[PDB]
Amino acid sequence: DEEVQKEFEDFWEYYKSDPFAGRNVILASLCPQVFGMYLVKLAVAMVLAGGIQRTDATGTRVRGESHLLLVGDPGTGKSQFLKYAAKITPRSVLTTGIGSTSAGLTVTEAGALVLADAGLCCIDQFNSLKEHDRTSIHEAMEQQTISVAKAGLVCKLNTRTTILAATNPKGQYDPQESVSVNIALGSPLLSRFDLILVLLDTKNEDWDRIISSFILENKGYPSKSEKLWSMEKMKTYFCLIRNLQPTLSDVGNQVLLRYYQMQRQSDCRNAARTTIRLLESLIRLAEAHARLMFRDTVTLEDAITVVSVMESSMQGGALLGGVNALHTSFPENPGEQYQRQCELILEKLELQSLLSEELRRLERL
Amino acid sequence: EFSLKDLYAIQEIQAEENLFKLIVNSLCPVIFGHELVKAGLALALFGGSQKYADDKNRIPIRGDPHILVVGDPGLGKSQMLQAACNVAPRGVYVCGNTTTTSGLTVTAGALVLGDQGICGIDQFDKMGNQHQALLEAMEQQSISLAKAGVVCSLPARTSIIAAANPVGGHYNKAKTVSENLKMGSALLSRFDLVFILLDTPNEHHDHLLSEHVIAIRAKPLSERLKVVPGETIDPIPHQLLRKYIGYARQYVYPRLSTEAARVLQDFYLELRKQSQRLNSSPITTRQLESLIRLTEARARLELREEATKEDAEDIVEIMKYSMLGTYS
Ligand SMILES: Nc1ncnc2c1ncn2[C@@H]1O[C@H](COP(=O)(O)OP(=O)(O)O)[C@@H](O)[C@H]1O
Ligand SMILES: Nc1ncnc2c1ncn2[C@@H]1O[C@H](COP(=O)(O)OP(=O)(O)O)[C@@H](O)[C@H]1O
Ligand SMILES: [Mg+2]
Ligand SMILES: [Mg+2]
Repeated sequence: DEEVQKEFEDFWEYYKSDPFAGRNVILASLCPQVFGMYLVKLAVAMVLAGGIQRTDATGTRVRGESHLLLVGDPGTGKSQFLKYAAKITPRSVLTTGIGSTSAGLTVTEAGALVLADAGLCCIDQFNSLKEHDRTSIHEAMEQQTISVAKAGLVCKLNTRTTILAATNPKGQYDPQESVSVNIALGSPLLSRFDLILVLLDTKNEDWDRIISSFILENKGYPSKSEKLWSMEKMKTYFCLIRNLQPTLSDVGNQVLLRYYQMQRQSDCRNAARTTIRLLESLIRLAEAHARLMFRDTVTLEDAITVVSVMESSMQGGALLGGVNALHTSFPENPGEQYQRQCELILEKLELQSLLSEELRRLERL
Repeated sequence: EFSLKDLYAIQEIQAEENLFKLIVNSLCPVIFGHELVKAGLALALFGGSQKYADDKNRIPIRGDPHILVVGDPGLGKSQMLQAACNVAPRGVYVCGNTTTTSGLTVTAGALVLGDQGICGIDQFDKMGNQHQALLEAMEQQSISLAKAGVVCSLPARTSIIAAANPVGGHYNKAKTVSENLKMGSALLSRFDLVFILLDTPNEHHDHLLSEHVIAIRAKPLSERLKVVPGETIDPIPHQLLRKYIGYARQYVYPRLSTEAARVLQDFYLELRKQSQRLNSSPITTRQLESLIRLTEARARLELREEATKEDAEDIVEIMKYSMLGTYS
């Protein structure tokens, strides 16, 4: 039907002078029952966008999806995000996790991962997921296929799912003692997860009052303007942008290619988020961020936006600094923030030859 | 039976100048680097010979190797094995979490179905109870009934290839080798080669690897196999490489020559006298048989029946990558 394409084209053509206002309005409707949560509401959209699969000729093929994990103190909103993300996507199976047996996480009869082809399998309570069951998924998380020979049958099944999970920080959380110690997950497992966003509750006297007023006054959608969006519209939007095929560029790749080389050895290179499975995700996110804004050419803007999210994902040890995800709000003007971020990033990692061109582009726009 | 065009293609492939590079750099072209590790699998795919000496009683000895790969995560030690299993007359791939004792062994187990082939097993370290269930099948080259052992044996010829992760995730560099693997002296001696891989943050290697992975999505026996950029090494399709192992495994039986045996004897007598005082895995008489079994292997790849001094000089350099060359 031409009506849907015409409406989306009109919406994304009106917002031409300001390109980031459209993305802000897109993000504002995700989980509109909560207040704030900028980076968290951006990472979910980036993960839900998807990726592109690239298969080699003879036998092998690389992954083309993404994964996400959330950790935070009880009473923050993880369950709301999971339940809300379980509805927009066409096909989804919601499991309890520790309440689910081995028949679901693997093959038996089709379980859960096999039953969610081209979907998204929400998982909750990942802390004590029946350690055998929690290691019987290393093969299904990275190769997208199962490979078993139980009872002498030799059966192979396909499973292409995006796993979204959230687990409590068992033991009192500490700013130091990186998640490998607090959560006590093995290094082989805690390397396939693209983003590990840490949610922390602290001392504040303004967020408390704002949240209290929000809940007490029952004021849903404090933005009383009728822009919003219905759930059918967002379902159509996230089922329609999954057909465009973006292609890389030259003003693009070099930024990621230099960032990885500089991050490989600064002084600590963490312990598990430095391997080659970082450049395989820094591309799958940059290609996903270009399918959320109705285009098929990755440019400097998409790379510069995807660098900061990954920079903030690595809690503690980093190269710019850590900002808490909870205490963030939508900026009043995103254009100035983008112009400042580009100037800040493109200095220490030396490509000043592109800063002038990007500023010239931003000028006559 | 092979068609006439099949024989013509096999003869044409045999005529290549450097027949070892075109096979060691075409098993899996996505992975960059790891020349000796791929050469090990290339040798293991062919195999050796079976000795039926003293036919009155025989007590035959197995004629195929066993390779284990252990290293840090993220190196890529799970796609060198998929291609190896795919390029084989008969193969099978099984994980190490969904299979029990009745699965690997007969109860027709995985080993039986992998008769005259490869039964590569992933996630070897996660097994904790089935370790003591394959020591009989690997050595005796036969498996009996699993119901109280009331005879009823059936042949089981396998070439197990396994990959595993150290106990502490990343393998630190200040310990002893025995406690970073969690293996006894019985299961660490059956295997022929046990490669140990490390992940260190170099500069040139990373700069080349990142360029390779960004391009994809848009003299000692360590340099003669490497490709200097500026040439074409166009690989043989796996379809044609699968119909070459079959011809090589049933039309030629290699044997040692008098010249080659001296080098192996000297190497064995040099290893024993030195490592009988130092601390390492004890060198039994199995290594002397292993050198023979692998030197026979480097005579079925080039489609010959002999073991020249040059051929025996290659199982000396590849052997010093899990033994002395690596124990330090
Ligand atoms: N910003 C917010 N606005 C309104 N309610 C909130 C907000 N943050 C958290 N909540 C409340 O907290 C609850 C979320 O519980 P949650 O922390 O997800 O449970 P668990 O700790 O088991 O994950 C919801 O019922 C919601 O009412
Ligand atoms: N040399 C390389 N070139 C390209 N990709 C590589 C290389 N080494 C590793 N990879 C990447 O690593 C992934 C394989 O992970 P792997 O190391 O097999 O996991 P595990 O450590 O659990 O066995 C592949 O997706 C591949 O893209
Ligand atoms: Mg919950
Ligand atoms: Mg593997």
